Amino acid sequence: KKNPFVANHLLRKIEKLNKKAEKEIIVTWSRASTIIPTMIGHTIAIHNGREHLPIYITDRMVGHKLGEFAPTLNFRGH
Amino acid sequence: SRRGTVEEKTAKSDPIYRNRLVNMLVNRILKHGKKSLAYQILYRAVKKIQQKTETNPLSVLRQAIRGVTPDIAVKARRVGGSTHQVPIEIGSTQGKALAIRWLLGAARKRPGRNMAFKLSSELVDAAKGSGDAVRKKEETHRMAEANRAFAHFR
Amino acid sequence: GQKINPLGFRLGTTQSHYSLWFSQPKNYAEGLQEDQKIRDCIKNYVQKNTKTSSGVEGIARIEIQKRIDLIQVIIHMGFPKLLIENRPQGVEDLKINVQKELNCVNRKLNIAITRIAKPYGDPNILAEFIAGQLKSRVSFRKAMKKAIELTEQADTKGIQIQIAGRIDGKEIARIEWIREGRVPLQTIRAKIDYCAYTVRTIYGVLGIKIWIFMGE
Amino acid sequence: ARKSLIQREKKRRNLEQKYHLIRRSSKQEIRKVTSLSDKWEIHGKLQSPPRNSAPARLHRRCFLTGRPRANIRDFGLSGHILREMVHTCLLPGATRSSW
Amino acid sequence: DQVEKFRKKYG
Amino acid sequence: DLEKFVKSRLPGGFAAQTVIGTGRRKCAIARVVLQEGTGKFIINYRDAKEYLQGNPLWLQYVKTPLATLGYETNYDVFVKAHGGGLSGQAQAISLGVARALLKVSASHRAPLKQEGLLTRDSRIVERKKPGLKKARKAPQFSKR
Amino acid sequence: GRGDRKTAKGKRFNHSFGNARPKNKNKGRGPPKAPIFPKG
Amino acid sequence: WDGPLSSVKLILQGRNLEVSDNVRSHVEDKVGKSVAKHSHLVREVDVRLSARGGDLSKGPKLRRCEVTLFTKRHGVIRAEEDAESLYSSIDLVSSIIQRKLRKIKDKVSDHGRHMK
Amino acid sequence: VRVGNVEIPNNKRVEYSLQYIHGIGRSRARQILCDLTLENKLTKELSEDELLQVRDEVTKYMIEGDLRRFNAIAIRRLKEIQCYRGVRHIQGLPCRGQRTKNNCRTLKRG
Amino acid sequence: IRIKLRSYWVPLIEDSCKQIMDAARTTNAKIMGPVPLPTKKRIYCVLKSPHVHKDARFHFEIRTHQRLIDILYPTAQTIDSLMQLDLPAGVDVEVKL
RNA sequence: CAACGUUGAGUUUGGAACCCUGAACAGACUGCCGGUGAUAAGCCGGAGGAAGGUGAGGAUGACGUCAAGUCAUCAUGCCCCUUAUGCCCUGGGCGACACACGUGCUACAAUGGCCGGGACAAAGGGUCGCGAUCCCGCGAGGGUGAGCUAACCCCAAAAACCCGUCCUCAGUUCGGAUUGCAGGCUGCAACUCGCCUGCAUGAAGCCGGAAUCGCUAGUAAUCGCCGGUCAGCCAUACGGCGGUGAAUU
Ligand SMILES: [Mg+2]
Ligand SMILES: [Mg+2]
Ligand SMILES: [Mg+2]
Ligand SMILES: [Mg+2]
Ligand SMILES: [Mg+2]
Ligand SMILES: [Mg+2]
Ligand SMILES: [Mg+2]
Ligand SMILES: [Mg+2]
Ligand SMILES: [Mg+2]
Ligand SMILES: [Mg+2]
Ligand SMILES: [Mg+2]
Ligand SMILES: [Mg+2]
Ligand SMILES: [Mg+2]
Ligand SMILES: [Mg+2]
Ligand SMILES: [Mg+2]
Ligand SMILES: [Mg+2]
Ligand SMILES: [Mg+2]
Ligand SMILES: [Mg+2]
Ligand SMILES: [Mg+2]
Ligand SMILES: [Mg+2]
Ligand SMILES: [Mg+2]
Ligand SMILES: [Mg+2]
Ligand SMILES: [Mg+2]
Ligand SMILES: [Mg+2]
Ligand SMILES: [Mg+2]
Ligand SMILES: [Mg+2]
Ligand SMILES: [Mg+2]
Ligand SMILES: [Mg+2]
Ligand SMILES: [Mg+2]
Repeated sequence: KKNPFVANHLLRKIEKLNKKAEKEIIVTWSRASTIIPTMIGHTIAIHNGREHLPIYITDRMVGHKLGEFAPTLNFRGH
Repeated sequence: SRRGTVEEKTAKSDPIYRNRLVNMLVNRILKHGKKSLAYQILYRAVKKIQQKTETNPLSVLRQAIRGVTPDIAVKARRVGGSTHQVPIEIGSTQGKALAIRWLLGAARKRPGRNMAFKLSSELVDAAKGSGDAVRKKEETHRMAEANRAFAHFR
Repeated sequence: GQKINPLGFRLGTTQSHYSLWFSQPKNYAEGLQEDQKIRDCIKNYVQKNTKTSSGVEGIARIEIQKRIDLIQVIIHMGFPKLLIENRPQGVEDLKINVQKELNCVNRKLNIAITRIAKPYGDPNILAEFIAGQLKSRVSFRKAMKKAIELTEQADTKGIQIQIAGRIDGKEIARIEWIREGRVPLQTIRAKIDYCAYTVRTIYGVLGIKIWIFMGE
Repeated sequence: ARKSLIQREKKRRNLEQKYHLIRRSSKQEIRKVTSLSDKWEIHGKLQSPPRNSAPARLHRRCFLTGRPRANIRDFGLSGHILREMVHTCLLPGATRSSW
Repeated sequence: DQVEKFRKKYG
Repeated sequence: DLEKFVKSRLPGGFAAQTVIGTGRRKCAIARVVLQEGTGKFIINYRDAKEYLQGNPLWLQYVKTPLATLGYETNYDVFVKAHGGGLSGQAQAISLGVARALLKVSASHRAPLKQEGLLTRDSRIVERKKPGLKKARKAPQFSKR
Repeated sequence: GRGDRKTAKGKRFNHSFGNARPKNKNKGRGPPKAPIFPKG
Repeated sequence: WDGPLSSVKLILQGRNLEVSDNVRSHVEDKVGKSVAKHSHLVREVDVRLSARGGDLSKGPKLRRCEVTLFTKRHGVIRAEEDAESLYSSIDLVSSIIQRKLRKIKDKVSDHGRHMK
Repeated sequence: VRVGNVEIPNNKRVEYSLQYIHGIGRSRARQILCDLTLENKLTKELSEDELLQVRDEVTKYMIEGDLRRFNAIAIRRLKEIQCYRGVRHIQGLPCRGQRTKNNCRTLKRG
Repeated sequence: IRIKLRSYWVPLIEDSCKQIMDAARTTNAKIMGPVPLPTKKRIYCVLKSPHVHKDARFHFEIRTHQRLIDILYPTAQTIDSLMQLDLPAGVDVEVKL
């Protein structure tokens, strides 16, 4: 009843890579945009602020955002 | 208070019974300035005390307070490097204060259901000389008299 | 302790305002902005055109009154021998620039210059004077005393002068001040003229505050 | 503050002027017109104009200094300069007020 | 099912 | 019903009538019309006990200016009020009544001054002062 | 309780007028607490 | 640091400086001596270190230590020291604390016959 | 009465008794009671006819077992997902964007 | 015709009112008086210092006073006598017709 | 103020007699009387008076102290960087988390909590704005859009309080943390990190050790309402406003 969200550039990239039927890594900064069904099985590398982190997309992911899967904070221990 | 002393404030009267006394009690029972509620509590207390006994509650006030009024207490003095409990005698206003207070405290600690009921119960017990508010005063007297030797102004 | 700018302390009592206009709260910001732009311009212009011809230019203050039609700038000034005598009289030469700045739509501008008769009974002027003498590396004692002299021979009831900074280029800063006559700062009924000025020397900045008391 | 900040602000004002009516237009377009898979594309129009074009991006700074905090709107001045000016009587109608 | 769950909301 | 008793008893609005008094205390203002006969307390088109809730206190403030006199069955009081709370409105009623009474007969003076019903209670709310929690209340404070 | 966003109080404190604390007399409150039948 | 002082809070704060292990230990020692003997009264020990001069700022190389004590009954024991080395500074603060402390113990804990 | 979903409302008003099922708060309570069944009394004073209706209605709303496994599979899923909230659940740190520097104590007691 | 004066300082506004009222009293038109409207008064508080101290505050207001002037019957001479008027630079006038 | 009738009212009458608004003016000065006091300043009392001894609050802060705070509001001596210590952008970060220290809010219940029905404020803000009415939603909200540049219209529901009905002692109809589900709004964008709603969840916690803080009257306590910042907000904060209203020297 209101649109979900995804970055334009991201959307059309996924369009092209879907049509040409190859699995290529996608470096993206959109830490907001939702994972819509038509991207599943792709590998997307999301910006953690320094590095891109490769994530494999799955059936489960859909309905969340991208940034849930790239932890921004480096913490192990006191 | 180092300089100024205190002027006297108009002693009011309770609306129904036109007493200085009852008015004193409703002011000390008061919390969060709801006078509206405090009057209700005090009057349903007069109603439970006229319920249980056929004696005039106006008088049961005089007995409840005459019962708990301490004529003496102690005070801690620093005398010659020695800390004494010196049994200072109490003024009348202070007596009535103390009284209503121990009454109210012993009334707030009761096991019962309402505040009206509690207050009534303790008014009944204090008028009979049968309760904590009285016991408290007798303790203050016990611990005054043991220390009777330290009042040099005797 | 801190005092209050004794100006701001009598406001709507013994002292007027300077900007005399009104505006609806929304426009108020814009209007404020506008005053600032012209006060800036008119300060600059005169500074450069008089200090080129080498004189002491008291610009004592600037009153601005906005009316729906015409906005009027009244310059209180101590010696307009440097603004009038020049061929393009300050009136026109400024009228043009100031009218460039504010706008010309629904607003046309008028400039009027007023001669403040006793220049040393005005703090602002006096302070600029001491500023000149100190910029000239005269010792501050002399400066202070000359100022006191000029003023008291210029008709004044009381004056308090304060100079703060690295005085005489000495490495540790300090505060020197002189009271003369009678300066009530706490009496609201007292007509008090204060002013604050800043000075740029080889050794850094120097503050001057001047208080002047004109009676009750 | 930094002159560069003030400049950032100015260029923002300019861009927002340029794209203003376009914003209102695409906005009423996405508000009023249904079809989710259409609203994809009109949201694709939305995301095109520069980020420095959104009203949300603007920030008021005191027009005299430019300090980013503490600006009361009526004057467009920061607290401090506002105080000074109230003492030199440049604010018409300002009075140290005690109620 | 999170794909169909997503398509029931939007479609 | 009571609106017609008030209206029919009083044609001239609240201003015209000979005997009127005005209470004000805190933010409450009350205008008071005094009349002769029976005794009825109508405040803002409702009853005394209806409005003031029958908090014995407030009622007693209202009736107190006539108990120094004993005119309880001799006068009829119609007042309008606004502002503040009912306690204050009551106090106000009290005062305006007293002023009305001094308007009818001046002989009342000495009782009313001995009771102290004639004075404007000046005590009002104090403003909140910067750095403080409310009025005189200072925030919880650590010596360290 | 003042920290309960499920109550008239709590809503009033949180400045959210919502199901419990309705804007007008025509906005639906929670399902009714009306029936009790004491007779005696 | 001490167990008999376990009831005491040792709070050690560099203001402009970085705190080492030798400063740690040294603080525990010198404050340890002062506090250990009067431990029944003592409550919280607040030590701040401030460095200045040399390469940091203008003026001599000053290192300045401030300590503060609190006792169960008496509040406010304040001591301020300026010196060359952190170590020196600390030694000084200890010298002062000791004195003020035993002045308090002296006052109240003497059964002083104070008649008046 | 017991049979309401293996649990025991005891000797109270019906609503506040119904609530003791994990799965019923205030809303479902007074809705079921004052809308569908229509009667309000004590618990043991419930006539058989009423009690039956009650059981049959409450049976169509989720309950302790089914809810518990419902939310548990929720949480589990999130944990499998390796998303943020999952990470937080697994670690035992608060997920609703509440600060960790000071007060977590409720969730940190675990 | 009704005129709403609004201005900051008082003397200015009632002298201005006085001009209007006398210049309309002269031209023989009836006036419903210079009716005072409630003074609208705005408060701002600010931090005294540039840094730190949160407690030193400064209170300043802006008071705005409103006068109302009801002229009953709009003669040609009345409208002109009041359209001519010289009202000081610190007052605002609104004309509702 | 009254009237006509209406819940939309009118601008529809009269009154200026109450109230209110805001401008001018008067009033309080130990001024009068008595008692005290060297006569003196004054101090205890009494009258009148709305107010009586700075009537009550506010702004007001001397010479100076702390080489107090601030070169990150602004200004500036000198020093230093100048294909970088300057500048543009998107992501991060200032929101981490074994802990410790300080300020607050809510609580631990019948002086109470829930529900239903009634009553009384103040002062504010509001044309890119506040938004009545009606309609859809359990609900945030959505659609509609009068009226208002504000003593006119709106935010707007004042809440404690009261009259009734339930619980009358429980870890409960106390208390509401935490978490899941499903939503709403702002805004290109709500995952890190917004706020709000509906259903569910129902932790601690039975008045708190040593110690310690605020307060002398419209004060404490207790109850809500507004504002500034502001697209939205972390506001329980800050600045204000009134409601109820103590004890003690
Ligand atoms: Mg003495
Ligand atoms: Mg000074
Ligand atoms: Mg700069
Ligand atoms: Mg912003
Ligand atoms: Mg006030
Ligand atoms: Mg208050
Ligand atoms: Mg504070
Ligand atoms: Mg507050
Ligand atoms: Mg509850
Ligand atoms: Mg909130
Ligand atoms: Mg809501
Ligand atoms: Mg509806
Ligand atoms: Mg009329
Ligand atoms: Mg007297
Ligand atoms: Mg005074
Ligand atoms: Mg220093
Ligand atoms: Mg520093
Ligand atoms: Mg610099
Ligand atoms: Mg850098
Ligand atoms: Mg960035
Ligand atoms: Mg921070
Ligand atoms: Mg973070
Ligand atoms: Mg808080
Ligand atoms: Mg606002
Ligand atoms: Mg709406
Ligand atoms: Mg427990
Ligand atoms: Mg209990
Ligand atoms: Mg204290
Ligand atoms: Mg806001």
